[PDB]
Amino acid sequence: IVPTRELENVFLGRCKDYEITRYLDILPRVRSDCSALWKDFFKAFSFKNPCDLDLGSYKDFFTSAQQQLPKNKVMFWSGVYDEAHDYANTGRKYITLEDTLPGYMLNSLVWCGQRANPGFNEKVCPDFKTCPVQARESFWGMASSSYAHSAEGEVTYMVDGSNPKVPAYRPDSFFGKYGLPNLTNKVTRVKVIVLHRLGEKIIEKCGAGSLLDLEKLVKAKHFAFDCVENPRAVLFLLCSDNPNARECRLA
Amino acid sequence: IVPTRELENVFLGRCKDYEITRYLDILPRVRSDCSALWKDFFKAFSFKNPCDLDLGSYKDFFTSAQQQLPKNKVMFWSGVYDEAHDYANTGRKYITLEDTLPGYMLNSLVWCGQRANPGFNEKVCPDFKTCPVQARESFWGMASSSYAHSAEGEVTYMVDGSNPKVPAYRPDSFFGKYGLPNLTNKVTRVKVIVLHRLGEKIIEKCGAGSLLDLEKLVKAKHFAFDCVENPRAVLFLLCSDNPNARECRLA
Ligand SMILES: NC(=O)c1ccc[n+]([C@@H]2O[C@H](COP(=O)([O-])OP(=O)(O)OC[C@H]3O[C@@H](n4cnc5c(N)ncnc54)[C@H](O)[C@@H]3O)[C@@H](O)[C@H]2O)c1
Repeated sequence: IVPTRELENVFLGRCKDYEITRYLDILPRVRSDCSALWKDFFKAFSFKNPCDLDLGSYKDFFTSAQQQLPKNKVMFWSGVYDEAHDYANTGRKYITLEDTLPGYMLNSLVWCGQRANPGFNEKVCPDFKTCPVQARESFWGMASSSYAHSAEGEVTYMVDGSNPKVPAYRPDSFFGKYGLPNLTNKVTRVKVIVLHRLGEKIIEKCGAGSLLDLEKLVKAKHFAFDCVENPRAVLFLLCSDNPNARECRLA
Repeated sequence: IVPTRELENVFLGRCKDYEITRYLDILPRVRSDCSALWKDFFKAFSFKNPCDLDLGSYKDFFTSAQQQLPKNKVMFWSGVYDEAHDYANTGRKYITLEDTLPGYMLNSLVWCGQRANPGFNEKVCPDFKTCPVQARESFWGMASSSYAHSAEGEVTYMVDGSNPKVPAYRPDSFFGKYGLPNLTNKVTRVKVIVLHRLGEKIIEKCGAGSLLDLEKLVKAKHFAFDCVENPRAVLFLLCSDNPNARECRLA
Protein backbone atom coordinates (compact mmCIF):
# COMPACT_ATOMS: atom_id res chain seq x y z
CA ILE A 1 0.00 0.00 0.00
CA VAL A 2 0.88 3.62 -0.65
CA PRO A 3 2.07 5.46 2.49
CA THR A 4 0.57 8.84 3.41
CA ARG A 5 2.67 11.71 2.00
CA GLU A 6 4.15 14.21 4.43
CA LEU A 7 3.19 12.06 7.37
CA GLU A 8 4.77 14.26 10.05
CA ASN A 9 3.19 17.51 8.55
CA VAL A 10 -0.26 15.87 8.41
CA PHE A 11 -0.03 14.35 11.93
CA LEU A 12 1.11 17.71 13.31
CA GLY A 13 -1.41 19.77 11.33
CA ARG A 14 -4.34 17.58 12.48
CA CYS A 15 -3.01 17.61 16.05
CA LYS A 16 -2.85 21.46 16.20
CA ASP A 17 -6.20 21.77 14.42
CA TYR A 18 -7.75 19.30 16.87
CA GLU A 19 -5.99 20.92 19.95
CA ILE A 20 -7.30 24.45 19.23
CA THR A 21 -10.57 23.90 17.50
CA ARG A 22 -12.10 20.38 17.54
CA TYR A 23 -14.48 18.68 20.03
CA LEU A 24 -13.95 21.50 22.53
CA ASP A 25 -17.24 20.95 24.33
CA ILE A 26 -17.15 17.13 23.96
CA LEU A 27 -13.59 15.93 24.81
CA PRO A 28 -10.81 17.33 27.06
CA ARG A 29 -7.47 18.58 25.76
CA VAL A 30 -4.40 16.38 26.41
CA ARG A 31 -1.47 17.61 28.49
CA SER A 32 1.28 16.90 25.94
CA ASP A 33 2.04 19.21 23.05
CA CYS A 34 1.88 18.04 19.40
CA SER A 35 5.62 17.71 19.03
CA ALA A 36 5.82 15.40 22.16
CA LEU A 37 3.00 13.33 20.75
CA TRP A 38 4.76 13.03 17.33
CA LYS A 39 7.93 11.86 19.12
CA ASP A 40 5.99 9.11 20.91
CA PHE A 41 4.12 8.00 17.76
CA PHE A 42 7.17 7.93 15.60
CA LYS A 43 9.41 5.97 17.99
CA ALA A 44 6.76 3.25 18.10
CA PHE A 45 7.59 2.16 14.57
CA SER A 46 10.65 4.08 13.23
CA PHE A 47 14.01 2.49 12.44
CA LYS A 48 12.45 -0.93 12.44
CA ASN A 49 11.35 -3.41 9.85
CA PRO A 50 7.71 -2.63 8.96
CA CYS A 51 6.36 -5.75 10.74
CA ASP A 52 8.48 -5.42 13.92
CA LEU A 53 5.55 -4.24 16.03
CA ASP A 54 3.51 -5.63 18.91
CA LEU A 55 0.67 -4.47 21.15
CA GLY A 56 3.17 -2.60 23.37
CA SER A 57 4.75 -0.55 20.53
CA TYR A 58 2.54 2.60 20.68
CA LYS A 59 2.15 2.28 24.45
CA ASP A 60 3.71 5.71 25.31
CA PHE A 61 1.85 7.46 22.45
CA PHE A 62 -1.58 6.15 23.53
CA THR A 63 -0.74 6.98 27.22
CA SER A 64 0.04 10.60 26.36
CA ALA A 65 -2.86 10.86 23.93
CA GLN A 66 -5.67 9.36 25.97
CA GLN A 67 -8.59 11.52 26.88
CA GLN A 68 -11.23 11.09 29.58
CA LEU A 69 -14.39 10.13 27.56
CA PRO A 70 -18.01 11.47 27.99
CA LYS A 71 -20.02 9.11 30.16
CA ASN A 72 -22.72 7.16 28.23
CA LYS A 73 -21.42 8.41 24.90
CA VAL A 74 -18.76 6.00 23.83
CA MET A 75 -19.51 3.99 20.70
CA PHE A 76 -17.68 1.12 19.03
CA TRP A 77 -18.46 -0.28 15.61
CA SER A 78 -17.56 -3.18 13.36
CA GLY A 79 -18.41 -3.43 9.58
CA VAL A 80 -20.42 -0.18 9.49
CA TYR A 81 -18.00 2.79 9.25
CA ASP A 82 -20.30 5.24 7.42
CA GLU A 83 -23.54 4.38 9.33
CA ALA A 84 -21.84 4.54 12.73
CA HIS A 85 -20.13 7.89 12.13
CA ASP A 86 -23.26 9.33 10.46
CA TYR A 87 -25.24 8.26 13.55
CA ALA A 88 -22.65 9.41 16.18
CA ASN A 89 -22.71 12.70 14.32
CA THR A 90 -19.18 13.99 15.12
CA GLY A 91 -19.48 13.57 18.82
CA ARG A 92 -22.89 15.12 19.18
CA LYS A 93 -24.81 11.86 19.85
CA TYR A 94 -21.85 9.50 20.52
CA ILE A 95 -18.00 9.62 20.35
CA THR A 96 -16.25 7.12 18.11
CA LEU A 97 -12.53 6.29 18.34
CA GLU A 98 -12.03 8.41 15.27
CA ASP A 99 -13.24 11.52 17.11
CA THR A 100 -10.70 11.15 19.90
CA LEU A 101 -7.33 12.83 19.42
CA PRO A 102 -5.26 9.73 18.43
CA GLY A 103 -8.06 8.39 16.27
CA TYR A 104 -8.69 11.70 14.50
CA MET A 105 -4.92 12.28 13.81
CA LEU A 106 -4.29 8.84 12.24
CA ASN A 107 -7.68 7.98 10.66
CA SER A 108 -7.24 6.91 6.99
CA LEU A 109 -3.44 7.30 7.17
CA VAL A 110 -0.86 4.70 6.11
CA TRP A 111 2.67 4.48 7.42
CA CYS A 112 5.35 2.01 8.36
CA GLY A 113 8.92 1.70 9.71
CA GLN A 114 12.05 0.72 7.87
CA ARG A 115 15.54 0.26 9.32
CA ALA A 116 17.40 2.55 6.91
CA ASN A 117 17.26 6.29 7.44
CA PRO A 118 14.84 8.13 7.59
CA GLY A 119 13.35 5.28 9.61
CA PHE A 120 10.00 5.09 7.83
CA ASN A 121 9.07 3.96 4.37
CA GLU A 122 7.91 6.79 2.09
CA LYS A 123 7.36 4.50 -0.93
CA VAL A 124 5.64 1.27 0.08
CA CYS A 125 3.98 -0.36 3.13
CA PRO A 126 2.88 -3.99 3.50
CA ASP A 127 -0.85 -4.90 2.80
CA PHE A 128 -0.45 -5.62 6.50
CA LYS A 129 -2.75 -8.56 6.26
CA THR A 130 0.91 -9.54 5.57
CA CYS A 131 2.52 -8.87 9.00
CA PRO A 132 1.94 -11.13 12.01
CA VAL A 133 -1.25 -10.56 13.98
CA GLN A 134 0.31 -8.62 16.92
CA ALA A 135 1.98 -6.22 14.38
CA ARG A 136 -0.85 -5.71 12.00
CA GLU A 137 -3.07 -4.85 15.01
CA SER A 138 -0.44 -2.97 17.03
CA PHE A 139 -1.77 0.56 16.34
CA TRP A 140 -5.57 0.20 16.19
CA GLY A 141 -5.53 -2.61 18.77
CA MET A 142 -3.75 -0.44 21.31
CA ALA A 143 -6.05 2.50 20.18
CA SER A 144 -9.06 0.31 20.95
CA SER A 145 -7.74 -0.96 24.27
CA SER A 146 -6.96 2.44 25.62
CA TYR A 147 -10.28 3.86 24.45
CA ALA A 148 -12.24 0.92 25.96
CA HIS A 149 -10.39 1.29 29.29
CA SER A 150 -11.59 4.96 29.45
CA ALA A 151 -15.22 4.25 28.69
CA GLU A 152 -17.81 4.98 31.37
CA GLY A 153 -21.56 4.20 31.79
CA GLU A 154 -23.50 2.86 28.77
CA VAL A 155 -21.38 1.92 25.77
CA THR A 156 -22.98 1.39 22.30
CA TYR A 157 -21.78 -1.07 19.67
CA MET A 158 -22.98 -0.89 16.09
CA VAL A 159 -22.59 -3.92 13.94
CA ASP A 160 -23.56 -5.19 10.45
CA GLY A 161 -26.42 -7.64 10.66
CA SER A 162 -26.49 -8.18 6.86
CA ASN A 163 -23.09 -9.56 5.91
CA PRO A 164 -23.23 -13.25 4.98
CA LYS A 165 -19.38 -13.51 5.08
CA VAL A 166 -18.71 -11.76 8.40
CA PRO A 167 -20.74 -12.33 11.61
CA ALA A 168 -22.04 -9.26 13.38
CA TYR A 169 -19.88 -10.05 16.37
CA ARG A 170 -16.60 -11.92 16.24
CA PRO A 171 -14.06 -12.70 18.94
CA ASP A 172 -11.22 -11.61 16.65
CA SER A 173 -12.45 -8.18 15.40
CA PHE A 174 -10.78 -5.13 17.03
CA PHE A 175 -13.87 -4.78 19.25
CA GLY A 176 -13.91 -8.53 20.08
CA LYS A 177 -10.19 -8.71 20.82
CA TYR A 178 -9.40 -5.22 22.25
CA GLY A 179 -12.71 -3.53 23.06
CA LEU A 180 -14.98 -5.72 25.10
CA PRO A 181 -12.26 -7.48 27.19
CA ASN A 182 -10.98 -4.02 28.17
CA LEU A 183 -14.28 -2.52 29.36
CA THR A 184 -13.94 -1.85 33.11
CA ASN A 185 -16.36 -1.77 36.08
CA LYS A 186 -17.15 1.86 35.10
CA VAL A 187 -19.22 0.51 32.21
CA THR A 188 -22.81 -0.24 33.17
CA ARG A 189 -24.39 -1.56 29.96
CA VAL A 190 -23.50 -2.58 26.39
CA LYS A 191 -26.18 -1.40 23.93
CA VAL A 192 -25.93 -3.19 20.57
CA ILE A 193 -27.41 -1.68 17.40
CA VAL A 194 -27.72 -4.18 14.61
CA LEU A 195 -27.82 -2.61 11.13
CA HIS A 196 -30.09 -4.35 8.61
CA ARG A 197 -29.03 -2.93 5.29
CA LEU A 198 -32.03 -1.71 3.27
CA GLY A 199 -33.00 -4.11 0.52
CA GLU A 200 -30.57 -6.78 1.85
CA LYS A 201 -31.16 -10.22 3.40
CA ILE A 202 -31.12 -10.18 7.21
CA ILE A 203 -28.30 -12.45 8.31
CA GLU A 204 -27.97 -11.73 12.06
CA LYS A 205 -30.66 -11.09 14.69
CA CYS A 206 -30.66 -9.95 18.30
CA GLY A 207 -30.92 -13.01 20.56
CA ALA A 208 -29.37 -15.49 18.11
CA GLY A 209 -26.06 -16.46 16.45
CA SER A 210 -23.03 -14.28 17.20
CA LEU A 211 -25.22 -11.67 18.99
CA LEU A 212 -26.15 -14.27 21.53
CA ASP A 213 -22.45 -15.07 22.02
CA LEU A 214 -21.90 -11.36 22.57
CA GLU A 215 -24.80 -11.19 24.99
CA LYS A 216 -23.43 -14.04 27.08
CA LEU A 217 -20.03 -12.32 27.24
CA VAL A 218 -21.47 -8.97 28.20
CA LYS A 219 -23.48 -10.55 31.02
CA ALA A 220 -20.40 -12.50 32.24
CA LYS A 221 -18.80 -9.10 32.87
CA HIS A 222 -21.88 -8.09 34.86
CA PHE A 223 -22.90 -5.32 32.49
CA ALA A 224 -26.49 -5.01 31.45
CA PHE A 225 -27.20 -5.76 27.79
CA ASP A 226 -29.66 -4.58 25.22
CA CYS A 227 -29.93 -5.07 21.48
CA VAL A 228 -32.07 -3.44 18.80
CA GLU A 229 -32.25 -3.93 15.09
CA ASN A 230 -32.63 -0.79 12.96
CA PRO A 231 -33.90 1.55 15.77
CA ARG A 232 -36.03 4.25 14.13
CA ALA A 233 -33.30 6.91 14.50
CA VAL A 234 -30.84 4.77 12.53
CA LEU A 235 -33.43 3.50 10.03
CA PHE A 236 -34.23 7.13 8.98
CA LEU A 237 -30.57 7.87 8.35
CA LEU A 238 -30.54 4.75 6.06
CA CYS A 239 -33.71 5.87 4.40
CA SER A 240 -32.29 9.31 3.80
CA ASP A 241 -29.82 7.67 1.39
CA ASN A 242 -32.31 5.34 -0.16
CA PRO A 243 -35.72 6.99 0.19
CA ASN A 244 -37.60 4.56 -2.10
CA ALA A 245 -36.49 1.47 -0.20
CA ARG A 246 -39.44 -0.68 0.83
CA GLU A 247 -38.46 -0.33 4.47
CA CYS A 248 -38.93 3.43 4.25
CA ARG A 249 -42.60 3.66 3.16
CA LEU A 250 -44.40 6.25 5.34
CA ALA A 251 -48.03 6.06 6.65
CA ILE B 1 -14.92 38.38 21.24
CA VAL B 2 -11.87 36.25 21.94
CA PRO B 3 -9.88 35.43 18.75
CA THR B 4 -8.70 31.94 17.77
CA ARG B 5 -5.34 31.14 19.41
CA GLU B 6 -2.31 30.26 17.27
CA LEU B 7 -4.16 31.42 14.19
CA GLU B 8 -1.20 30.95 11.88
CA ASN B 9 -0.60 27.35 13.21
CA VAL B 10 -4.30 26.45 12.89
CA PHE B 11 -4.60 27.84 9.38
CA LEU B 12 -1.49 26.01 8.25
CA GLY B 13 -2.44 22.78 10.08
CA ARG B 14 -5.90 22.77 8.42
CA CYS B 15 -4.43 23.69 5.10
CA LYS B 16 -1.94 20.68 5.26
CA ASP B 17 -4.61 18.26 6.51
CA TYR B 18 -6.91 19.39 3.66
CA GLU B 19 -4.17 19.31 0.98
CA ILE B 20 -3.10 15.76 1.73
CA THR B 21 -6.21 14.02 3.05
CA ARG B 22 -9.58 15.86 2.59
CA TYR B 23 -12.02 15.78 -0.35
CA LEU B 24 -9.49 14.03 -2.46
CA ASP B 25 -11.95 12.60 -4.96
CA ILE B 26 -14.44 15.39 -4.62
CA LEU B 27 -12.47 18.65 -5.09
CA PRO B 28 -9.16 19.57 -6.80
CA ARG B 29 -6.03 20.70 -5.04
CA VAL B 30 -5.00 24.33 -5.18
CA ARG B 31 -1.65 25.17 -6.87
CA SER B 32 -0.53 27.60 -4.11
CA ASP B 33 1.25 26.12 -1.15
CA CYS B 34 -0.03 26.56 2.45
CA SER B 35 2.68 29.13 3.24
CA ALA B 36 1.77 31.23 0.24
CA LEU B 37 -1.92 31.09 1.13
CA TRP B 38 -1.15 32.20 4.69
CA LYS B 39 0.82 35.16 3.37
CA ASP B 40 -2.09 36.21 1.13
CA PHE B 41 -4.55 35.78 3.98
CA PHE B 42 -2.49 37.65 6.55
CA LYS B 43 -1.82 40.46 4.16
CA ALA B 44 -5.60 41.02 3.74
CA PHE B 45 -6.37 42.10 7.31
CA SER B 46 -3.18 42.83 9.15
CA PHE B 47 -2.05 46.29 10.22
CA LYS B 48 -5.48 47.68 9.55
CA ASN B 49 -8.29 48.55 11.94
CA PRO B 50 -10.91 45.81 11.81
CA CYS B 51 -13.72 48.25 10.72
CA ASP B 52 -11.63 49.13 7.65
CA LEU B 53 -12.06 45.95 5.73
CA ASP B 54 -14.21 45.77 2.65
CA LEU B 55 -15.31 43.32 0.04
CA GLY B 56 -11.95 43.74 -1.85
CA SER B 57 -9.66 43.07 1.23
CA TYR B 58 -9.38 39.27 0.70
CA LYS B 59 -9.65 39.40 -3.07
CA ASP B 60 -6.09 38.08 -3.70
CA PHE B 61 -6.47 35.39 -1.09
CA PHE B 62 -9.64 34.02 -2.71
CA THR B 63 -8.01 34.21 -6.12
CA SER B 64 -5.20 31.87 -4.95
CA ALA B 65 -7.49 29.60 -2.83
CA GLN B 66 -10.32 29.08 -5.34
CA GLN B 67 -10.88 25.52 -6.52
CA GLN B 68 -12.77 24.56 -9.63
CA LEU B 69 -16.14 23.24 -8.34
CA PRO B 70 -17.84 19.95 -9.50
CA LYS B 71 -20.66 20.50 -11.96
CA ASN B 72 -24.21 20.33 -10.46
CA LYS B 73 -23.07 19.73 -6.85
CA VAL B 74 -22.72 23.34 -5.53
CA MET B 75 -25.04 24.06 -2.60
CA PHE B 76 -25.90 27.40 -0.81
CA TRP B 77 -27.77 27.38 2.58
CA SER B 78 -29.46 30.08 4.69
CA GLY B 79 -30.65 29.60 8.28
CA VAL B 80 -30.22 25.86 8.11
CA TYR B 81 -26.47 25.18 8.68
CA ASP B 82 -26.73 21.76 10.40
CA GLU B 83 -29.44 20.38 8.08
CA ALA B 84 -27.74 21.62 4.91
CA HIS B 85 -24.28 20.13 5.94
CA ASP B 86 -25.80 16.85 7.14
CA TYR B 87 -27.72 16.54 3.79
CA ALA B 88 -24.68 17.58 1.74
CA ASN B 89 -22.78 14.88 3.51
CA THR B 90 -19.17 16.18 3.55
CA GLY B 91 -19.03 16.64 -0.14
CA ARG B 92 -20.54 13.33 -1.15
CA LYS B 93 -23.94 14.59 -2.23
CA TYR B 94 -23.34 18.30 -2.43
CA ILE B 95 -20.41 20.73 -1.94
CA THR B 96 -20.89 23.61 0.52
CA LEU B 97 -18.56 26.56 0.98
CA GLU B 98 -17.36 24.94 4.15
CA ASP B 99 -15.97 21.92 2.23
CA THR B 100 -13.85 24.11 -0.06
CA LEU B 101 -10.28 24.90 0.98
CA PRO B 102 -10.73 28.58 2.22
CA GLY B 103 -14.07 27.67 3.92
CA TYR B 104 -12.58 24.64 5.58
CA MET B 105 -9.53 26.52 6.76
CA LEU B 106 -11.43 29.51 8.32
CA ASN B 107 -14.65 27.88 9.37
CA SER B 108 -15.53 28.88 12.91
CA LEU B 109 -12.38 30.85 13.41
CA VAL B 110 -12.26 34.44 14.83
CA TRP B 111 -9.42 36.92 14.00
CA CYS B 112 -8.78 40.69 13.67
CA GLY B 113 -6.18 43.09 12.40
CA GLN B 114 -4.72 45.87 14.48
CA ARG B 115 -2.48 48.82 13.66
CA ALA B 116 0.40 48.04 16.08
CA ASN B 117 2.76 45.07 15.88
CA PRO B 118 2.21 42.33 15.28
CA GLY B 119 -0.55 43.73 13.08
CA PHE B 120 -3.22 41.43 14.51
CA ASN B 121 -4.77 41.05 17.95
CA GLU B 122 -4.14 37.66 19.54
CA LYS B 123 -6.14 38.34 22.69
CA VAL B 124 -9.27 40.38 21.88
CA CYS B 125 -11.38 41.36 18.85
CA PRO B 126 -14.21 43.85 18.50
CA ASP B 127 -17.67 42.49 18.39
CA PHE B 128 -18.27 42.95 14.63
CA LYS B 129 -21.68 44.61 15.18
CA THR B 130 -19.51 47.68 15.84
CA CYS B 131 -18.13 47.76 12.27
CA PRO B 132 -19.70 48.57 8.88
CA VAL B 133 -21.59 45.76 7.12
CA GLN B 134 -19.01 45.65 4.32
CA ALA B 135 -16.25 45.11 6.92
CA ARG B 136 -18.26 42.59 8.91
CA GLU B 137 -18.83 40.71 5.69
CA SER B 138 -15.48 41.26 4.03
CA PHE B 139 -14.20 37.65 4.37
CA TRP B 140 -17.35 35.40 4.05
CA GLY B 141 -18.90 37.74 1.56
CA MET B 142 -15.87 37.54 -0.74
CA ALA B 143 -15.80 33.79 -0.02
CA SER B 144 -19.40 33.37 -1.17
CA SER B 145 -18.88 35.52 -4.23
CA SER B 146 -15.79 33.69 -5.33
CA TYR B 147 -17.56 30.30 -4.66
CA ALA B 148 -20.73 31.45 -6.58
CA HIS B 149 -18.59 32.63 -9.50
CA SER B 150 -17.10 29.09 -9.77
CA ALA B 151 -20.42 27.27 -9.74
CA GLU B 152 -21.52 25.36 -12.89
CA GLY B 153 -24.63 23.36 -13.81
CA GLU B 154 -27.44 23.07 -11.32
CA VAL B 155 -27.02 24.90 -8.01
CA THR B 156 -29.02 24.00 -4.94
CA TYR B 157 -30.19 26.35 -2.21
CA MET B 158 -31.43 25.11 1.10
CA VAL B 159 -33.65 27.51 3.13
CA ASP B 160 -35.59 27.63 6.41
CA GLY B 161 -39.31 27.57 5.65
CA SER B 162 -40.43 27.70 9.29
CA ASN B 163 -39.08 30.98 10.68
CA PRO B 164 -41.85 33.64 11.11
CA LYS B 165 -39.22 36.30 11.67
CA VAL B 166 -36.78 35.55 8.82
CA PRO B 167 -38.05 35.05 5.23
CA ALA B 168 -36.75 31.99 3.40
CA TYR B 169 -35.18 34.34 0.81
CA ARG B 170 -33.88 37.85 1.74
CA PRO B 171 -32.10 40.22 -0.70
CA ASP B 172 -29.72 41.05 2.15
CA SER B 173 -28.63 37.56 3.15
CA PHE B 174 -25.24 36.22 1.98
CA PHE B 175 -26.94 34.33 -0.76
CA GLY B 176 -29.03 37.40 -1.70
CA LYS B 177 -26.11 39.76 -1.84
CA TYR B 178 -23.13 37.60 -2.77
CA GLY B 179 -24.48 34.31 -4.00
CA LEU B 180 -27.22 34.81 -6.59
CA PRO B 181 -25.84 38.13 -8.14
CA ASN B 182 -22.69 36.21 -8.79
CA LEU B 183 -23.94 33.05 -10.56
CA THR B 184 -22.71 33.02 -14.16
CA ASN B 185 -24.16 31.67 -17.28
CA LYS B 186 -22.38 28.39 -16.52
CA VAL B 187 -25.31 27.93 -14.07
CA THR B 188 -28.34 26.24 -15.66
CA ARG B 189 -30.86 25.94 -12.79
CA VAL B 190 -31.40 26.98 -9.19
CA LYS B 191 -33.06 24.19 -7.18
CA VAL B 192 -34.59 25.34 -3.87
CA ILE B 193 -35.07 22.96 -0.90
CA VAL B 194 -37.43 24.46 1.71
CA LEU B 195 -36.94 22.99 5.14
CA HIS B 196 -40.02 22.66 7.36
CA ARG B 197 -38.76 21.88 10.86
CA LEU B 198 -40.65 19.08 12.49
CA GLY B 199 -43.36 20.22 14.87
CA GLU B 200 -43.03 23.88 13.82
CA LYS B 201 -45.60 25.97 12.01
CA ILE B 202 -45.02 26.16 8.22
CA ILE B 203 -44.30 29.70 7.22
CA GLU B 204 -43.07 29.67 3.62
CA LYS B 205 -44.06 27.60 0.63
CA CYS B 206 -42.78 27.25 -2.88
CA GLY B 207 -44.38 29.69 -5.33
CA ALA B 208 -45.38 32.08 -2.60
CA GLY B 209 -43.99 35.03 -0.59
CA SER B 210 -40.23 35.47 -0.67
CA LEU B 211 -39.90 32.15 -2.55
CA LEU B 212 -41.90 33.64 -5.43
CA ASP B 213 -39.74 36.74 -5.40
CA LEU B 214 -36.73 34.38 -5.65
CA GLU B 215 -38.39 32.36 -8.45
CA LYS B 216 -38.90 35.54 -10.44
CA LEU B 217 -35.28 36.71 -9.87
CA VAL B 218 -33.85 33.34 -10.97
CA LYS B 219 -35.97 33.27 -14.12
CA ALA B 220 -35.05 36.84 -15.01
CA LYS B 221 -31.39 35.57 -14.88
CA HIS B 222 -32.52 32.94 -17.43
CA PHE B 223 -31.80 30.00 -15.01
CA ALA B 224 -34.31 27.21 -14.78
CA PHE B 225 -35.92 27.03 -11.34
CA ASP B 226 -37.50 24.44 -9.08
CA CYS B 227 -38.62 24.25 -5.50
CA VAL B 228 -39.47 21.40 -3.04
CA GLU B 229 -40.58 21.28 0.58
CA ASN B 230 -39.17 18.48 2.80
CA PRO B 231 -38.26 16.15 -0.07
CA ARG B 232 -38.22 12.58 1.36
CA ALA B 233 -34.50 12.36 1.68
CA VAL B 234 -34.42 15.57 3.72
CA LEU B 235 -37.46 14.61 5.75
CA PHE B 236 -35.74 11.34 6.75
CA LEU B 237 -32.71 13.26 7.97
CA LEU B 238 -35.10 15.38 10.16
CA CYS B 239 -36.85 12.28 11.36
CA SER B 240 -33.58 10.66 12.46
CA ASP B 241 -33.31 13.38 15.12
CA ASN B 242 -36.97 13.36 16.10
CA PRO B 243 -38.24 9.89 15.22
CA ASN B 244 -41.48 10.26 17.12
CA ALA B 245 -42.62 13.46 15.47
CA ARG B 246 -46.03 13.07 13.83
CA GLU B 247 -44.56 13.69 10.30
CA CYS B 248 -42.33 10.57 10.71
CA ARG B 249 -44.94 7.87 11.05
CA LEU B 250 -44.12 4.73 8.98
CA ALA B 251 -46.69 2.64 7.02
N1 LIG C 1 -10.49 4.02 12.17
C1 LIG C 1 -9.75 2.95 11.88
O1 LIG C 1 -8.88 2.88 10.80
C2 LIG C 1 -9.87 1.71 12.70
C3 LIG C 1 -9.15 0.58 12.33
C4 LIG C 1 -9.28 -0.57 13.11
C5 LIG C 1 -10.11 -0.53 14.26
N2 LIG C 1 -10.80 0.61 14.59
C6 LIG C 1 -11.69 0.61 15.79
O2 LIG C 1 -12.04 -0.71 16.20
C7 LIG C 1 -13.40 -1.02 15.73
C8 LIG C 1 -13.45 -1.40 14.25
O3 LIG C 1 -12.64 -2.53 14.02
P1 LIG C 1 -13.33 -4.04 13.96
O4 LIG C 1 -12.36 -5.12 13.54
O5 LIG C 1 -14.26 -4.27 15.16
O6 LIG C 1 -14.37 -3.79 12.72
P2 LIG C 1 -14.15 -3.87 11.09
O7 LIG C 1 -14.16 -5.31 10.74
O8 LIG C 1 -15.16 -2.99 10.41
O9 LIG C 1 -12.64 -3.28 10.92
C9 LIG C 1 -12.36 -1.91 10.90
C10 LIG C 1 -11.18 -1.64 9.98
O10 LIG C 1 -10.27 -2.73 9.97
C11 LIG C 1 -10.09 -3.25 8.64
N3 LIG C 1 -10.55 -4.66 8.42
C12 LIG C 1 -11.75 -5.20 8.84
N4 LIG C 1 -11.83 -6.49 8.45
C13 LIG C 1 -10.68 -6.81 7.77
C14 LIG C 1 -10.23 -7.99 7.15
N5 LIG C 1 -10.79 -9.16 7.48
N6 LIG C 1 -8.99 -8.01 6.51
C15 LIG C 1 -8.20 -6.87 6.47
N7 LIG C 1 -8.65 -5.70 7.09
C16 LIG C 1 -9.87 -5.66 7.73
C17 LIG C 1 -10.92 -2.40 7.70
O11 LIG C 1 -10.02 -1.65 6.92
C18 LIG C 1 -11.74 -1.47 8.57
O12 LIG C 1 -11.64 -0.12 8.18
C19 LIG C 1 -14.06 0.40 15.89
O13 LIG C 1 -14.59 0.63 17.20
C20 LIG C 1 -12.97 1.38 15.50
O14 LIG C 1 -13.11 2.49 16.31
C21 LIG C 1 -10.68 1.72 13.81
